[PDB]
Amino acid sequence: MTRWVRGIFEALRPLETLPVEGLIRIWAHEALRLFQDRLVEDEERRWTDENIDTVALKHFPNIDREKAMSRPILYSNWLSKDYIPVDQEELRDYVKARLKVFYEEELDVPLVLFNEVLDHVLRIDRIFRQPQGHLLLIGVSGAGKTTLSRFVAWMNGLSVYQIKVHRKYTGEDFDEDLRTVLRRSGCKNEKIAFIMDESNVLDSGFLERMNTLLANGEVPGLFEGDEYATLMTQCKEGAQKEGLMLDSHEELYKWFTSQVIRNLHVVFTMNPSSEGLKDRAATSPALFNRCVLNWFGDWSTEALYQVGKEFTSKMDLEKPNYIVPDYMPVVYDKLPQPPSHREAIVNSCVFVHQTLHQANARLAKRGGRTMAITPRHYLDFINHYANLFHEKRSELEEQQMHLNVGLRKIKETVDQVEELRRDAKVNRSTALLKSLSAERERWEKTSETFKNQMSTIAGDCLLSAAFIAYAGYFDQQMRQNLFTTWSHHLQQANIQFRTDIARTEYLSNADERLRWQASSLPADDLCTENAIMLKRFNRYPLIIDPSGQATEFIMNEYKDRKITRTSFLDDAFRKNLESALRFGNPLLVQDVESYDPVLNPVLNREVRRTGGRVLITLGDQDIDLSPSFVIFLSTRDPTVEFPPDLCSRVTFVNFTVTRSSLQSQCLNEVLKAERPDVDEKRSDLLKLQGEFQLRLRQLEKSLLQALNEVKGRILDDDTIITTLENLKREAAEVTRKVEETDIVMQEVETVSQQYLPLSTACSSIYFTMESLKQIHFLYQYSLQFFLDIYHNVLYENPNLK
Amino acid sequence: QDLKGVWSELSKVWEQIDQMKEQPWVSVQPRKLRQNLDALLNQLKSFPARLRQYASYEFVQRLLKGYMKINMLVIELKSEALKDRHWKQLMKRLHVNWVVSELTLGQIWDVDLQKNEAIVKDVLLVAQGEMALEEFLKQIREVWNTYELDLVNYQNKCRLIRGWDDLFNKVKEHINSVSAMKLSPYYKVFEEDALSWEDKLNRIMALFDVWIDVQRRWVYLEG
Ligand SMILES: Nc1ncnc2c1ncn2[C@@H]1O[C@H](COP(=O)(O)OP(=O)(O)NP(=O)(O)O)[C@@H](O)[C@H]1O
Repeated sequence: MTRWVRGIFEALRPLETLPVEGLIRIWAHEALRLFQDRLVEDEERRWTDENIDTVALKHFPNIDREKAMSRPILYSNWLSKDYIPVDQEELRDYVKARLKVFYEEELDVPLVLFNEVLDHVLRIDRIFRQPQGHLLLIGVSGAGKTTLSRFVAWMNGLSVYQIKVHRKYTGEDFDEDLRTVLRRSGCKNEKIAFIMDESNVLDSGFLERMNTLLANGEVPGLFEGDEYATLMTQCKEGAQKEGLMLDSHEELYKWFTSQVIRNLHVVFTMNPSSEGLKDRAATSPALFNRCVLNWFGDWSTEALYQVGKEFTSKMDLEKPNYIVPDYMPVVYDKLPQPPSHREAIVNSCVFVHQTLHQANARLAKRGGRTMAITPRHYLDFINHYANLFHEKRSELEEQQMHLNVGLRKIKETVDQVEELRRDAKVNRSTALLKSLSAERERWEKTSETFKNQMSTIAGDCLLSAAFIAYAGYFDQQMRQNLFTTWSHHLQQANIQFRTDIARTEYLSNADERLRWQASSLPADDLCTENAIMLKRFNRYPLIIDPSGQATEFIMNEYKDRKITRTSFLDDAFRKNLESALRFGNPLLVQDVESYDPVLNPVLNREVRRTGGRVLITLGDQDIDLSPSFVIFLSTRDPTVEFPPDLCSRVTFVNFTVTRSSLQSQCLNEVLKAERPDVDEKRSDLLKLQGEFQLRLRQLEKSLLQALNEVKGRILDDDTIITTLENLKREAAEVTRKVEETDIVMQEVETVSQQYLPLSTACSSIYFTMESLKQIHFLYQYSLQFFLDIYHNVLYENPNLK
Repeated sequence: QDLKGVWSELSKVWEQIDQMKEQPWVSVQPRKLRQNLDALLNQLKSFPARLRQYASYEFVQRLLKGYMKINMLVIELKSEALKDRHWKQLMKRLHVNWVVSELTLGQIWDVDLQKNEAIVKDVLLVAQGEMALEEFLKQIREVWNTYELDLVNYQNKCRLIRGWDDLFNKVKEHINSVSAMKLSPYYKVFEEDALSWEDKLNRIMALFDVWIDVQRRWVYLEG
């Protein structure tokens, strides 16, 4: 109620006069800004919306509601010197311009303005304008808090102060930090936004010193001693600067307290009440009462749609021939209609997030271990989609340009042999031409295929981009289920995508897979997908590997970069992390089950730029982020429940054996051991992707190398056709297999379903052997045990002879 | 006759652009540059519609738009990380013979920073890494030039050293950090200096590891 009175008072103070309806409007605005913000559920907000109107019209009869209180109520001070109502569009334009300025001023990361973030900007600004205005932003991990607070603080000129808690950071250090910020805010009259985060608010012992500041603006006992004399001197100097002559120490201290009320603000940032393990649990209700609480929530369908459109607008997702489907599935009810290709693609990009949320909820329903899904997952997905789209389009354009160059050189060679026919070498030139033209025709059809590949690129990248971003924690079966759901939804929207996509093949060249297998990579579909996730990651990865193979894989891959091993449990962990961040060597950190919170900004990449010095806070220190730094978090425990704070800051990579993973491994082993012809026809079905065509045109590279090396010596024997015949064979061969890609697929399906009960029996047997632990402590058997049993049963079986 | 009008109204914009380009590179403040460029763009937006059809107006507007776009790289080029060596690297890779004292904003502007953004990004990345290593060595130098061995009186016979745990922890941290710095890709520039400190750091350990022992036994024997 006192905050309500203060809000109306600050609204009315610069105003010379008002009508009654403007007073009612300010009253309703303060009601919404004090009560509707803290609410979590949308229907509660609707109830508050209706009840404000009801109370107003009950106690202010004969005042017309339309003029007095319109639903889009906004008050702002940026447009005009007075705190008066403003329209949505003008504020949108101003904030957009200032945000585009903010991009190239303090932090170079795009920040989309959607309907549910402009409101938070206005709320944060409002609490900044009030006296003793402290904000408590509570909401899902990510979503803008610690980025909107910094943004509005920059806009309003408030120098941002953030506490840097070290180990052995006694209460005296917090006392000294509070002394410094209080001296700056009160004596020097420098507005400060005192930002505090749950990471550095791990200890609740120091958060009750802050309650006195929040409630009164002065914390007695801070400046006791000679510090009182120095603060009195500086305070009287500041008062003289402001033009007030004060003598008594009590009056000077009161004026200092008033200045601290006016200037210093506190911005707490918290996650919802999932921090039961912390000493806070639910933090004290006094802290909730002292601050103004703001529920950030999670991005709705419209927010995802808008933050997707303005991140994928630079991409060329335009198709003039996009036939809209007769009945489309929609997540965004306000999609433009009839939707275009860009609109449909962004709607599908939001379908990815919605289906992933539904899948995680379903996994929670069946008792499985769920993982928090946050807006940063969507941002990472969109970034991966953009990078992958650019990469694949660049590759295809390069190949098409090279083939056009090849056609030019083929025509040049045709001209050369025609010149040589102007001149018994001459007779066999009729044969070489008969080869050359054929090759030309072949290359022409190849060019035509590239056009079709263009038409298929966009959706394909989508179905891969999501896979790199979202389905990293899930098991193989749910990975495939999610991929099938996404593919079906893309098919429903008439977005063109490859029918038989291989994720592991579409995202990696065979040289990279060979290099990984040269390293300690167990060669499986799940393991190859995970290895790809360790290559195309924007956020640092979390490797859940009970076997321990993946740590050795990472170590062997990055040995050239001098990667070093560390663990959280190690005493010399923080200093090793400091060295790795300072110098840029890659790092692997093990046993992240005991995750230290000091790594929170490092995973979030919260670089603070000052001149050429790019600082990041770690404990007491502010260390210089070297460009080369990369960190890989690791977990030998596969049974872990990470906080939602860490999930948004890291991408998961699960090297865990499950029923379907072992089933697939065993089935592949049987197909390799007992029906090697089907193994060849299966590996050849995943080589009709990039491998064989890449080799087919890499032979054209050597052809064109040895095609223009001519000074009339092309007909040394009129037997250059051999080099042109070596490409005549393989083409037809890789044209046969492309034609025989449905017969082979059906054949491998029919032959693999035959050997499937053996695979299910294998998975059941191994998981029973794993279950044997809780019968007796000695009954412990590794997966190497079962795989050695299977090698004996398949290869060293005398009964099969 | 409208050619005269567009040329006369674009002449002032050309004078201001050239006056900005003539500014020496040392005195450039990129934020003030953005303010001036925004003023110029808003001035250009107010021309009559008849003038706007011409190709010269479009060319000048595109030019100012490009300067705004590369203002980010201009800010990054005022980074304190860049040194004489990094300016030499930029000169060599971009094939330009600049003079750092005599460099002007216009010479950097007319050099295709937009096309060559990859080279600029690489050089400033190397500059950031070397700045990190340099400031780490600065921290070592300041700390060990300002470190005093605390002394506490012992039975009015002498003053024995206190704080062995802190001293050895700091020495261990610095030795480990220098050993990790030896692995850095940007280490070759500072190598000799690092080696010097390594020697001193080892000597410091090689002293105090002995010293505490010579203290402890003596104290014991004294007792
Ligand atoms: N509206 C937005 N548009 C685009 N990117 C955004 C937006 N809001 C936040 N981000 C990005 O999301 C990432 C994390 O945002 P941030 O709000 O700082 O996380 P957080 O809420 O502080 N997590 P935590 O501090 O542990 O509570 C950063 O890379 C931001 O740039």
